[PDB]
Amino acid sequence: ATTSASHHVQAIIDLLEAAPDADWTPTQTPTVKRYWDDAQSERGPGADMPAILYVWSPTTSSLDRFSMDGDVFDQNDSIEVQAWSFDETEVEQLQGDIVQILSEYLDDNEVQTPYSDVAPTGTNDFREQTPARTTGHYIMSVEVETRGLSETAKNA
Amino acid sequence: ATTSASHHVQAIIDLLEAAPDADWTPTQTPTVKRYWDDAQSERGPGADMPAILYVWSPTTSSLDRFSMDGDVFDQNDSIEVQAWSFDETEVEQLQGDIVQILSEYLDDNEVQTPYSDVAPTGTNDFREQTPARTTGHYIMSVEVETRGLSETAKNA
Amino acid sequence: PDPSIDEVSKSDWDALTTQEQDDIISQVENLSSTGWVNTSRERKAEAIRSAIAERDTLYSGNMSRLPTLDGDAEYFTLYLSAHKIQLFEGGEAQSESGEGGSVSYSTGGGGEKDLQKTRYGRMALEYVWEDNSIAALRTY
Amino acid sequence: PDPSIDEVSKSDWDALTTQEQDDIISQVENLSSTGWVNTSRERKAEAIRSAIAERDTLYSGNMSRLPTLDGDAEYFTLYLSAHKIQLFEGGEAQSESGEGGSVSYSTGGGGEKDLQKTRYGRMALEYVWEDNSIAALRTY
Amino acid sequence: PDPSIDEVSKSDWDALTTQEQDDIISQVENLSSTGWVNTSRERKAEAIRSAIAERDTLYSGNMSRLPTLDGDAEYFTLYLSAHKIQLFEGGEAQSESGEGGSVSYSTGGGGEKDLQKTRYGRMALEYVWEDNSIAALRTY
Amino acid sequence: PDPSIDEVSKSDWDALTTQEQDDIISQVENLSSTGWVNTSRERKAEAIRSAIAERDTLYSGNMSRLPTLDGDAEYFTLYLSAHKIQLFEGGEAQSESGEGGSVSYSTGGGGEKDLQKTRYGRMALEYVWEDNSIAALRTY
Amino acid sequence: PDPSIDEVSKSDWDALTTQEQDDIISQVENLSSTGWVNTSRERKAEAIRSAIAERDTLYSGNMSRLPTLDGDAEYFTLYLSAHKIQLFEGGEAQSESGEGGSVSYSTGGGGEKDLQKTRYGRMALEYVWEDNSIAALRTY
Amino acid sequence: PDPSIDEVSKSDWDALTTQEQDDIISQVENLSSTGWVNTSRERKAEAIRSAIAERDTLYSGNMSRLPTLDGDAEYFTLYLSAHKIQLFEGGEAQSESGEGGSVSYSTGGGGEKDLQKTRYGRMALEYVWEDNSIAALRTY
Ligand SMILES: [Mg+2]
Ligand SMILES: [Mg+2]
Ligand SMILES: [Mg+2]
Ligand SMILES: [Mg+2]
Ligand SMILES: [Mg+2]
Ligand SMILES: [Mg+2]
Repeated sequence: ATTSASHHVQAIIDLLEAAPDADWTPTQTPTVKRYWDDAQSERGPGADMPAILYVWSPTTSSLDRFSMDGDVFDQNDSIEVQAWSFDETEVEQLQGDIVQILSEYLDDNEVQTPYSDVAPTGTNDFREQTPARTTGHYIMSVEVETRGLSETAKNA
Repeated sequence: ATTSASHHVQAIIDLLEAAPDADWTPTQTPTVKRYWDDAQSERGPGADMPAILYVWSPTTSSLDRFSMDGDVFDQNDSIEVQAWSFDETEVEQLQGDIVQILSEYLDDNEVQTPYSDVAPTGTNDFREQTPARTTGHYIMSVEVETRGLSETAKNA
Repeated sequence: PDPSIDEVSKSDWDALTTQEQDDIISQVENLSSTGWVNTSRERKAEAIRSAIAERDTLYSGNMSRLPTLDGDAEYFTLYLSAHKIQLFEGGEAQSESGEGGSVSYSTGGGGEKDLQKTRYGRMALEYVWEDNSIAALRTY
Repeated sequence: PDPSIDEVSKSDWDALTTQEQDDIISQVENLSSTGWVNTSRERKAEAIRSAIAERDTLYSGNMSRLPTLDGDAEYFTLYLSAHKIQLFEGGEAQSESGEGGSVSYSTGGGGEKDLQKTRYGRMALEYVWEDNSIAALRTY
Repeated sequence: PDPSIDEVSKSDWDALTTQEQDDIISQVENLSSTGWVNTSRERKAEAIRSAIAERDTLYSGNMSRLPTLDGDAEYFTLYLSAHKIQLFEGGEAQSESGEGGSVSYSTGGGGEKDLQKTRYGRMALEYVWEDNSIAALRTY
Repeated sequence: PDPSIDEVSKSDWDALTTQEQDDIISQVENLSSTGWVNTSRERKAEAIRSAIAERDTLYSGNMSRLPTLDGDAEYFTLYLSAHKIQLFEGGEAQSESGEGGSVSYSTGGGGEKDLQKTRYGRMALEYVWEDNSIAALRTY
Repeated sequence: PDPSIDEVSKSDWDALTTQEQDDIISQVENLSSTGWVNTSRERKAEAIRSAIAERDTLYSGNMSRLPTLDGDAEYFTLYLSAHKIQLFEGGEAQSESGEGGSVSYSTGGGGEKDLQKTRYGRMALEYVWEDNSIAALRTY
Repeated sequence: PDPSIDEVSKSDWDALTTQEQDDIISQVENLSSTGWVNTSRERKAEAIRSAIAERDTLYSGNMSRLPTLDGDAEYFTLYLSAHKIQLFEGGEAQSESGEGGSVSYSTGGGGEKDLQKTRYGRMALEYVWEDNSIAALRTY
């Protein structure tokens, strides 16, 4: 229903973009992008613009054999969503928002998503990396995993 | 039947080349190569050419003892297939395709292939690595494992 | 755009409609493959207004009967705008890296002056006798 | 705005309304995509107040009957303000690194003097003859 | 292309049909194996429009009884366009790296002016006497 | 090839059949061990057409009543084509590294001149008096 | 080698049997322990055909009545062929690395010109006076 | 060997038995701690045949009525052969690394000419006045 996306990265982008303007904690709804949509020297928001979420798949997806029949794979996927803003309170609120947005769909039966499970599995704070002397982006992230039965060609 | 090659890399090249044009998702059938067919600065397609697949064996294959006859080895063989294109959606279609194409053969009793099992076992996205300023290759990959019983000539 | 960027001065720029101003901003955004999409409208408008004023002050007038701005004032103003927009973000991107992916852009030190420090500056510099002092005058 | 940064001296700045100061600040904040948003109002106000005072003292008067400030005094005072904010933040980033990834800004060494040390300074420098001394005078 | 890139001025380029303009873009895109496919049509159009403008306004006229452009004006405008597109993409990669493996492209530092800085520029530069001032003239 | 690359000008090249044009392309592909196999037909053809037009324009005329091109015009136009084809992909690779393992190609790097920038260029350069200016003339 | 490489010109090479071409190729292939075996037959034929033509055009005739090709024309044309093959393979390896281990070939930067850029070129260079202009002539 | 390597020219070398030729090759292999065992017979023979021809062309004859080859012609021809055999494989290895075990060989930049580039060349070079002149003539 809410995605029908062909790959996990686009699926999580679609879920974040399907969020109502009421369900974000900040006044302005964030902008959702693939990590590769922006070049490094201009990554993160400018001032007077809404905060940015970058989505990508950071590690190997697994295709376990589900059964002796070979008719389906027990696919497990991983995604990181990073929030960038100049506001240390805003990235904190966005992290909480991403967690309580992507905790819908926690146990789908391919109803909204094309998956059995989309779950936040961990959260990172990187605010300590931002030098205090300059203005600069704070960063925080949600790591989110995704599991589902993915069809094989073996039995046509 | 379809491959009978002496080594796994050529076997998966033969499987990917044997694939019908109707079973690739893009407009035109990709080109299949050894990783070492091309020089680095030339690797990946040029514009107005179909996408390119590079196949190689990335890690040590195991030769496990199958029994105390010593008549045969339980060969476990590793392959990676990289899809290269300028189109961020085409590399995703190629990943989807490579998984379907190589999920036939999933449990040959050496019917088509010279193996018991050819399986996709994982996949990678590397689209996050392509800079946004320059036109350049997106890359995605499928990790494949192959298993079979390989004769020892101990008894001859 | 309906008014081209070379027709209008600083005083004229403030009089423009949002649509006229947006069409000129859109023309500038064509000069970069990323289009500086993370930098706000107001900042690009300020860079253009600056480039227009700077053209009319530093790059008007003559050296002999020749104008100091020899080339097409449209593209000169666009490049001077793009140069300023870049300098509102940072330097030239000499090197960029993230998630292992890395690139480096062959810039070099280039000298000392603002127009020498960016690619849009080094394009703008050819229009204006490369800042050379070829002015010549006599007693009459 | 109602006033402009070139239409006020240090004494006038202190007599502006909060809104008039804030609108000039809002204009200066356009000169970076980052807006210096994590550096407080008082620091931006002080950088402007200093830029106004430093224009009127060091970058005023005549040189061979020309104005020493030949460039647009509006944008000059903005560039001098943006330059000052950037030095209040410790200067130009040469390099940056974090879990966002890493970037380098191509600066090289450059010149020794303050206006040569930041991009806003290098932009201001062209409005004031690149600090050159073409002044000339005769007996009468 | 039936109207060739050297047979059209800026005024003609805006007046071409979509397909004629696209055939010329399709020609320019042949100058890179990467085709600049992830930079949009409008960006490549603006690059060619600017290249035609600089040919007509900076690389036109005479240097003694010679033309200031000595090579084929078709390929000169193509190189000038390719040079502009590459600068819209940030310039030459000196180095690229990732899970594809890594490369470095032997650029050295090179020159300081925009045509010296990029491979398409260095190709165009031979068409224009390497930017030298070889013009000569007499009293009449 | 039956029509050799020196038996054709730009006007002839556009009139060749697919086969006749492909015989020349096939000869050019002998000059690299890789044959540039990832770069499309149209880009190789464009490079050769450019090399032909460049020979006929920038490398024609006498110099001290010797020809400005001393070496075999076949092999010159081939090396000029190979030079251009390389520049359609990038510089010379100074260094290349795959999944594992590495190689570097001892280029070192010449100056701003495109013919110094690649191996085929540095060969073609010997055909054209090393771009030296030995031309001479007298009054009668 | 019933015929041999200095006993033929470009027109003769095209008229040799396949066997006589392949024998001369087989002689050139002795000049590297690696034989350039992973570069195809046609590329080695082309390198020889070019070396023959480049000798006869660029490295022929007299200078102060001395022959310009003073060295043994057989070995000169072989070294010029080996040089050309090595440039078809991308140049001199400065460094090599893999699971075999790693090695570096002490090249430094060296000279700018093609014959200085490879070991086979540096050998051929001694046969032709190191490209020096010994030529001299008198009035009669 | 029965014929020493200084007794025989290029034409004589081709007339030799396998045993005479093998004895000369064996004498050359004594100059290397490895004996170049991975490099084939034909390549070592071609290097010797080249060294003989190159001695007889470039390093025969006289200057100031001294011979240009002053040292023992046997050892000169051996060193010139070893120099060539080395260059058929690659340069001097400045650095080598295997299974972690590593070594580097103190080569330095060394200049530009082929004999300067390798140890056998630097031994050969003393025999032939180090490629310096001492050449003199007078009117009679
Ligand atoms: Mg210039
Ligand atoms: Mg200046
Ligand atoms: Mg030149
Ligand atoms: Mg030369
Ligand atoms: Mg010498
Ligand atoms: Mg000595």
